[PDB]
Amino acid sequence: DKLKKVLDKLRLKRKDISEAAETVNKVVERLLRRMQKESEFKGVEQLNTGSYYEHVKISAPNQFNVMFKLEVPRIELQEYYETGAFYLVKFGPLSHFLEGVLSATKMLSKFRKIIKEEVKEIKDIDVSVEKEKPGSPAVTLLIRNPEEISVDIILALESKGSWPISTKEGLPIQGWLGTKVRTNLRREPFYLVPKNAQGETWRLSFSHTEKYILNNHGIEKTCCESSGAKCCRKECLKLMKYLLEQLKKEFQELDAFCSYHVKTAIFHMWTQDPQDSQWDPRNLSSCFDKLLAFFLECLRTEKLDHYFIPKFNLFSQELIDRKSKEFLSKKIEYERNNGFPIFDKL
Amino acid sequence: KLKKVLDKLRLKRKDISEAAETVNKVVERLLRRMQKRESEFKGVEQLNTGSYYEHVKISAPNQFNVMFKLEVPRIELQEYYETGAFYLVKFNPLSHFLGVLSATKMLSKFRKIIKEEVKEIKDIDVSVEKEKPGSPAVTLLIRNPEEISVDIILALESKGSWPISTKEGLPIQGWLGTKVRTNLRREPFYLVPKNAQGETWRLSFSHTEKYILNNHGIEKTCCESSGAKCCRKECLKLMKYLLEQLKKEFQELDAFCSYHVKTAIFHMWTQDPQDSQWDPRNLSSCFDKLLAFFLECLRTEKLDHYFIPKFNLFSQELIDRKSKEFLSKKIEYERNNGFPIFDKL
DNA sequence: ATCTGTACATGTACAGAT
DNA sequence: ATCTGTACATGTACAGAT
DNA sequence: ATCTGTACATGTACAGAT
DNA sequence: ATCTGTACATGTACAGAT
Ligand SMILES: Nc1nc2c(ncn2[C@@H]2O[C@H](COP(=O)(O)OP(=O)(O)OP(=O)(O)O)[C@@H](O)[C@H]2O)c(=O)[nH]1
Ligand SMILES: Nc1nc2c(ncn2[C@@H]2O[C@H](COP(=O)(O)OP(=O)(O)OP(=O)(O)O)[C@@H](O)[C@H]2O)c(=O)[nH]1
Ligand SMILES: Nc1ncnc2c1ncn2[C@@H]1O[C@H](COP(=O)(O)OP(=O)(O)OP(=O)(O)O)[C@@H](O)[C@H]1O
Ligand SMILES: Nc1ncnc2c1ncn2[C@@H]1O[C@H](COP(=O)(O)OP(=O)(O)OP(=O)(O)O)[C@@H](O)[C@H]1O
Ligand SMILES: [Mg+2]
Ligand SMILES: [Mg+2]
Ligand SMILES: [Zn+2]
Ligand SMILES: [Zn+2]
Repeated sequence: DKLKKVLDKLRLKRKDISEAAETVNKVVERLLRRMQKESEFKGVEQLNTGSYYEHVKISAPNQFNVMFKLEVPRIELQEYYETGAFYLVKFGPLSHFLEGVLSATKMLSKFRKIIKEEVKEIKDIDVSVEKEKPGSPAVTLLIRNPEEISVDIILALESKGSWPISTKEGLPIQGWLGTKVRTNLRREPFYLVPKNAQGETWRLSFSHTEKYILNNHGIEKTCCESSGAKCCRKECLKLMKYLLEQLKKEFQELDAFCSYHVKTAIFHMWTQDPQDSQWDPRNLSSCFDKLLAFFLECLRTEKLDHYFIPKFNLFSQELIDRKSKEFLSKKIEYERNNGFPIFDKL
Repeated sequence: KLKKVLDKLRLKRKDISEAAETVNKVVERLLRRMQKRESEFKGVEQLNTGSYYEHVKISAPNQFNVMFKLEVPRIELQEYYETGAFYLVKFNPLSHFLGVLSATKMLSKFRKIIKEEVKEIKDIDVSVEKEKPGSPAVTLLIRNPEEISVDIILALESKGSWPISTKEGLPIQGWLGTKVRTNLRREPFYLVPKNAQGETWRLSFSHTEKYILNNHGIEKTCCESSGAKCCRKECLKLMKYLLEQLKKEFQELDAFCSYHVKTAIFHMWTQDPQDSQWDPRNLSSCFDKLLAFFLECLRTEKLDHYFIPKFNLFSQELIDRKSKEFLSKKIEYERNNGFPIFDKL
């Protein structure tokens, strides 16, 4: 098949993984030890997340996601204007970051300042800190090795209480992964990251939960195991990610779109079509096509609910204007009806 | 038919409540005594096991199994005459039970304590059953409701890798899968004071069997509220009842026990891993195929421990050929005559 | 002398390489 | 089909701290 | 160290619907 | 006769308090 050849292209090479991982691990481990010392972030723990650790990173091992998570007991959340995803956090450490509440930007700034200092003390490899992109929770490292490698170091508050009310009807896996899995997942802590949209607001993260789902994605426990049957769930994810990555390289009109949109859409599809047999590798083309059809409906109807926070619409008018969505619809529709020309590109 | 039989075997909510309330009082009191004193068993934790906690108890809530498990670091095990299941253990509180940790010595003190604490119970009708030699159990007989047996089982907990005799056991890769198997084998393993000799312990996987019983499907949703019911547990019940009824009648079958049936059905669940191979609509076929399987075990004199493949529960050394031929005839009869014994009281 | 946070020891799933 | 590198979970040894 | 509070899975009991 | 919906009961994992 055509799509199998595309995935062959997208497949990471073990040589590149080794070289990327070795450098990334040195930098991260060093940053993590620095957080442990008079440091307000003493106690932070490393949590590897995103595509590389989910085995859905494509083309190159050039972007890695890490959470430096800090357990903060006895906190109270206030939901910020019924957004579902944004909260203010309240209660001689943390002293410097109180603002009458726990300021995201103040904590992020110190976190960042420390990172930057520790980065200057690295003569072992070519690494700098990318200029801060306002509103973003990330502190991003740019490494030169062989190639360019981005590492987004994400500060995260860990709460071990029950998940916020806004998530009660989220994570609708009962028909797919089931009730025991859902209950167990919801006993895991939840995370808040310093993303604004205000300077004191945090955003929920479920990167840990998304990771478990990606690596435990079948209705059968043996899905993709050595004594089970391979599905094409991850492969569809990759193909869709690549379509967006290629389109986004070309078209500035698509700046508002990101990979989390496609991750969220495919979670919905995996819920809608829970049976492993609905993701047979022999049906890769049909499965990818049905994913595209689903995504086009999301754009057309201007609706893509957060998998974990049903009332939060990632495709609302407030986040992405209609024109951007019409633009992306035409572009997907085109690729779909012309043999995916863009998959040959570069 | 078989549905009517299961209706009969179904425990009543009323009886469960009353049984559980009394059992929990006694157990909790015994458990506090193992601590609050200082003992030698300070640190023991409660682990509920067996049929009641697996939801495969039949007829009445009249037998409960509990492990008082004790974490013991620096265990070295020596396999006792290549049995697979029996070990001597080597090594601080437990000093008085040693050159080797003696099962019977530890069991005796454990038992003595229990007996003393039982004498101090005036609110409940409860005594300690006469010791059955070789047995790891300390058994309580409770009366106030009806008769209720509680087997309190001493268990050593080791956090190391499982003994090599188990390496090829737990063959769930095609059923529950590799991630499940790996995780299960990261759990501790247990030794209980069952002799064979007075210093020997036996491996227990009651914790693992419990997880399997409550996580028994190839689909994650098997028997969940947004999944489909299978008849796996129902077959277990019917088979347990056939043996329980037969054992009531025939002294020839003293050597057989419910663990044999549990072990056999684990093998069947491995052989037939698909949930659709255990559709409730096929209860009769499923029960029948279980019987066929069990008869083959008797005929071939072979029923390997699910966790310890080289340990044959149906060896000549453990159960005489004649006992196995006797049980075969009796099962074969019930099977070909509409299970008359299921209508018995 | 004893205690412990850090690092290592062991084992295997997943996926890429042969 | 088999072999191998990375990541990740759990257990435990031990130099440095008390 | 132990105890309680929360949340939900696994049961059963029974009436109304199919 | 069976199935579904609600209520009523126990068990159990884990967090926060003591
Ligand atoms: N692991 C993890 N990384 C996150 C999370 N949120 C954000 N990030 C990282 O931070 C990057 C930027 O976050 P965005 O949500 O894109 O924030 P932004 O750049 O201000 O806004 P947009 O790009 O317009 O969405 C992401 O691409 C991730 O690398 C999270 O919950 N978990
Ligand atoms: N939870 C648990 N209970 C056990 C275990 N081994 C034995 N028991 C309990 O102890 C009782 C007796 O165990 P058996 O192995 O039958 O002991 P026995 O009477 O010496 O031997 P048999 O002649 O085979 O009956 C069981 O019915 C259980 O209640 C074990 O590994 N775990
Ligand atoms: N808008 C968002 N809301 C919530 N979580 C998000 C959001 N954006 C990203 N994340 C989380 O952060 C993780 C890392 O983000 P990132 O943008 O690197 O995507 P990714 O899934 O790693 O894919 P890739 O890096 O290959 O594009 C995501 O997997 C997701 O768990
Ligand atoms: N011979 C044995 N070898 C290993 N484990 C055993 C053995 N006999 C019993 N067990 C374990 O002890 C548990 C309790 O045993 P018991 O005889 O009470 O059976 P059960 O499974 O509780 O069923 P029931 O009590 O309804 O007959 C079993 O479930 C099993 O885990
Ligand atoms: Mg990423
Ligand atoms: Mg029992
Ligand atoms: Zn799969
Ligand atoms: Zn089932």
